[PDB]
Amino acid sequence: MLELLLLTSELYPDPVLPALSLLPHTVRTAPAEASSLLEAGNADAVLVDARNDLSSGRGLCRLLSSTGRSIPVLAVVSEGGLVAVSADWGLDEILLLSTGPAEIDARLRLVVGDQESLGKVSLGELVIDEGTYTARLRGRPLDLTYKEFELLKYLAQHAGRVFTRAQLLHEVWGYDFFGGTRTVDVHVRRLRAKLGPEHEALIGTVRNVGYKAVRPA
Amino acid sequence: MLELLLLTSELYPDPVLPALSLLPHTVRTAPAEASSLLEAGNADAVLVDARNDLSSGRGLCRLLSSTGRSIPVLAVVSEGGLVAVSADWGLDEILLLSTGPAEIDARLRLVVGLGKVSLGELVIDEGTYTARLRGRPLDLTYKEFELLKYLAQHAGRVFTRAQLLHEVWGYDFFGGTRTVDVHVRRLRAKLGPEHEALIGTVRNVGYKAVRPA
Amino acid sequence: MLELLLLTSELYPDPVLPALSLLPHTVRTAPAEASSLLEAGNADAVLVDARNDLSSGRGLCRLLSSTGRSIPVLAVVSEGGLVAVSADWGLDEILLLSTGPAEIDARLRLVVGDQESLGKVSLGELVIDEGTYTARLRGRPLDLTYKEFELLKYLAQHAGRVFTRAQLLHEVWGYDFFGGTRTVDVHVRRLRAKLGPEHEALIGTVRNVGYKAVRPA
Amino acid sequence: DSEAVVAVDAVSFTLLQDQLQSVLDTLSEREAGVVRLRFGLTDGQPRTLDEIGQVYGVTRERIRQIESKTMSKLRHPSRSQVLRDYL
Repeated sequence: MLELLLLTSELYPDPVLPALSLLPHTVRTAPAEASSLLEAGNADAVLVDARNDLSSGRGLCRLLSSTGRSIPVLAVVSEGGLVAVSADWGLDEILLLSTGPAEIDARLRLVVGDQESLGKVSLGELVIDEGTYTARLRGRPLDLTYKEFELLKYLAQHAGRVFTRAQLLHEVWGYDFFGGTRTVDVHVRRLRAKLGPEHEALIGTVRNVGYKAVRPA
Repeated sequence: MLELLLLTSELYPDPVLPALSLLPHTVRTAPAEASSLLEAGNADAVLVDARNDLSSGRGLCRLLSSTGRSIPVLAVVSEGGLVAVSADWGLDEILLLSTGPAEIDARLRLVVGLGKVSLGELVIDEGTYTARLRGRPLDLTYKEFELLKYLAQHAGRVFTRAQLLHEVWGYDFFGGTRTVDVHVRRLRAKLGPEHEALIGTVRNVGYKAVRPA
Repeated sequence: MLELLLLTSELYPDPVLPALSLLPHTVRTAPAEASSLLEAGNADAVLVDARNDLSSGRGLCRLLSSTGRSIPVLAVVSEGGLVAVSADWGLDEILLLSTGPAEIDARLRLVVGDQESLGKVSLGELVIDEGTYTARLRGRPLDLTYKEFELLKYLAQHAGRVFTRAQLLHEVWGYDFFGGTRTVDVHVRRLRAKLGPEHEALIGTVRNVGYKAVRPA
Repeated sequence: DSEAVVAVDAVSFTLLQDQLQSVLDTLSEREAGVVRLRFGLTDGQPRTLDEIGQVYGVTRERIRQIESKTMSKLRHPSRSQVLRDYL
């Protein structure tokens, strides 16, 4: 779910903060220098190995907690280095190396929960902003119908995925109108009326079975 | 963090499992069928009632099993019924009514916190519906991909068209169509002269996917 | 049933798992150290105690779950430390201290791998796997026609039963070609060849009745 | 006397034979006739699919197709639930 960067003099997320490996979160590694601050990106927390370097660790906190770094900044420290951790660090939270899995889970939901979007996916031109319930395809918005917008994303987030209309029936109609699924074909028209040839091929047809979504290249 | 589903006719989680009240993990209940797969949505755990009825729970776990990709499937029994608990149910854990709150919570965290494998010289991508063999490009459309995947997934399991209609097709079954023949020939031709011997025909019964080598 | 090496610096397994003496499992015991990693050998499953040392218990379960250790690993923990244990320790199953003996047997069977062989028919040295459709003899593939195999499996699956030609026609040559009994002998003549005399004892013939199979000693 | 009619079988045999009509007729009549001679129930001779071509004017492979069309749709439990009591 959430992306983390681990600033460290070590090579793996296991010795620095082991309970991130006890989590299904994704943690990348980096050296403990300022250029690794250019490696954060669209992450949600950045965790400095300050378990040995307390002065240089707090310096990396001060460069991380500067003016416009909206990713909430973290350090991992020993228990005899927590006495150095104060308001002059500029940290958001603190995490011991002995911290549990669900403990780091709740601390991450307190420090996270820069407003990283949840359901904002971008399939090339197809920029499906489900936070706004709008999909941009080649810039101009898609003024599909209410249930047309749903179908497009269900084909999009299942890129390359072929299904029979019955399976599509469960993800568009659900438990309603089981027979006479033809309108999906008409609804493909309602999709292509607002897509055009630039991406009219992005919805691949599958004769006798259904359709499919094509990944642009 | 999770929703738990109990396939039970007890209509209540605490007579089935007392500890489930002390955990804030919320539980929905459905009667003991396989059809209650339509009942579950974003629930990361589903449990099968097997406390009073053992073989019914074994059959419902058999129907609820590892197909894709897979959801955590649990089943609860008594202590003397622990002998029929085996791997053939389709499980990742076993629970009892004597299981506690921290015990249930930790086993749930074990199952939720694995990866499909598809190698025959033949890249298989269960979600991607992509195929490769002796080269990146091996165009597999839907009907032949799951088809071939079923064969490669069941390498050597002699398959007959009757067996494919209920798996590769839905199906009606619109059986006895010979469309497997043209489908397999495409699979034979598209896969090229090499790896064309994996999908071999065993007469009077159909085909089997010879393993490599 | 299982040769089990317990990882405890305590000498006895009964403070560790009190129900474990109640089963015929042979519990070798070795100190809670890395050097016990060399003493794995033919141990069915390894028992790592993390009832008390959860940090070094995590270390030992990581040690027994390294790149080439297929021996399944059990973390044996307290109830207030089960929530510290998850799939990060390289595990498939864990055991509490109040785990029952039938519960120990069940979870040990489940952590080892029950696993019954498919339609694997076995008649003396001739073992048939109808799945792959091989009536291999002592491991070498055997080459029958479509009918001989089904002829053979029927007798193989009904060894000892005295069948008749008229009887066997139905379940081998279906409902068709209803005449011409001697198709059996011409086929039997090939069966008795491609079986080899070393195991024609399996194939029995009684005059005036037909053919059968006999289980060898 | 080993040759005694259980007389539950006989009544139940009639019930088997009648559920057979009730199930076949609820199926298509072409298929009902196909099986009535394929198994040769109403007659003495079960038939092969190339005899059926004369009586039904179609290729034997098409009766191979129809045999599954019978069985699988039969293999919908609706037909099976009412017939599984017959054993």
